[PDB]
Amino acid sequence: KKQKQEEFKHIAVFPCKMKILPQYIFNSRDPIVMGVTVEAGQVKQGTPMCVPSKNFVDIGIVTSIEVNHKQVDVAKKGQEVCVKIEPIPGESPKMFGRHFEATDILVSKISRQSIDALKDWFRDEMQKSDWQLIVELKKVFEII
Amino acid sequence: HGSLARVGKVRGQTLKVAKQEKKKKRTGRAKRRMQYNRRFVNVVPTFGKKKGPNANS
Amino acid sequence: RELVFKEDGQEYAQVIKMLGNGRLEAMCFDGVKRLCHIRGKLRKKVWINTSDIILVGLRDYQDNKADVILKYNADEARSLKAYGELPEHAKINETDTFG
RNA sequence: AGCAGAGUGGCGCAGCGGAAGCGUGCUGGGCCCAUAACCCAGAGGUCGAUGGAUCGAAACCAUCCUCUGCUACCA
RNA sequence: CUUUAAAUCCUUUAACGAGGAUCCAUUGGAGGGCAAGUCUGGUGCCAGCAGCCGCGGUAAUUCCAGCUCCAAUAGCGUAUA
Repeated sequence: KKQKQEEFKHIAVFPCKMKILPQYIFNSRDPIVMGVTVEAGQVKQGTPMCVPSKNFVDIGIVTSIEVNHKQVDVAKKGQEVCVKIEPIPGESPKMFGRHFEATDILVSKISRQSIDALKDWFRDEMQKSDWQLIVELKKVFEII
Repeated sequence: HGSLARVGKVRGQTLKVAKQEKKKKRTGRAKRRMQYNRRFVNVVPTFGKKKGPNANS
Repeated sequence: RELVFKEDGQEYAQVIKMLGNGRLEAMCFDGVKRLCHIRGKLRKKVWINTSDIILVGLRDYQDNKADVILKYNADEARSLKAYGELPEHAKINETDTFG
């Protein structure tokens, strides 16, 4: 089970709804280091991250999550955390205030294979509220 | 209908018709005697085409 | 004319990409991509276009191959979407015959 | 926190004093048994905005707005 | 009774031992090759048949069942050398 977690952990994108704090901004691009509250779901390291309000633009993948200078891997609902975001190589890096602003609600860019892995193998680790977030993002991401 | 991949549907939805209580057919030597009589004894001189043994016109 | 519905093993699907050799893949309304097949009554009589609502049969021993039964036109697809047999978030994209 | 490039028909673009255009796309008709090619017509323009230099602005200037590329400056 | 090391098996022989002689003969096939229904119901290119040609599209001489018929017969069908 631990080995299968170790191969298939790169595909499984955890659901999340996570909300920008105004003026808690510490970096703008490469990396993006920025203090954000987690409104719903849970954040895991390596998550592909995106902005729905600007035609599903991608900002990159996260690298390190810090809760008051402590490297904490899992950021759960109700916790105000600092997230370090690295842009995806090969694409244009994104700036703050031009491609996305503080009023945007940033969500995790889930995929259909991630949904399949969460439904088939990660049935234990997801809540009913997390499954509702999965369905809500699936209607947002227009995935049938 | 149901589905296109329903297995054994025509065997399962056909009507069941029971068997009929028929006389015991004699088997062995006297069956050949009946065959010989019906073929080469009761023959009638006909014309044109001879109908088959199962010609149910 | 009539409005045929689903059954205990028959569902609905929408065509994603048109495929050669008399087959296609269609997006079922359960989150599973299924490779459908064109019915032998549909091989030349009527055509199937991209992003159309169709009735699909299933196998009870596997879910990798499927088979298309019939095709819905625009007005009856809108009427069945209004009834509720189809999800509201499913984009029918106004499939129709042009002129 | 700030700089550079661009803003003209749905899309890309020429473009400067005596001048709303080009390729593609859309609609109607013809040609053909039908489609493409071809032929005949039409629709779609605040030339990003304001103000000035001017007899004469889409153009010369100043400012603002929007998009795309850049200084690396944080848990 | 006989056989045989002793039995069993066969032969002989008492007594019982059949009428719808229920003491009940199966295996394949019926379009052609290849002997034998353009019979009756059900499905409608679905289910299936088919060594090869081919048969099924809501009147199937080929599918699934009933009756009749055909080939060999205590035997018949299938796969491989």
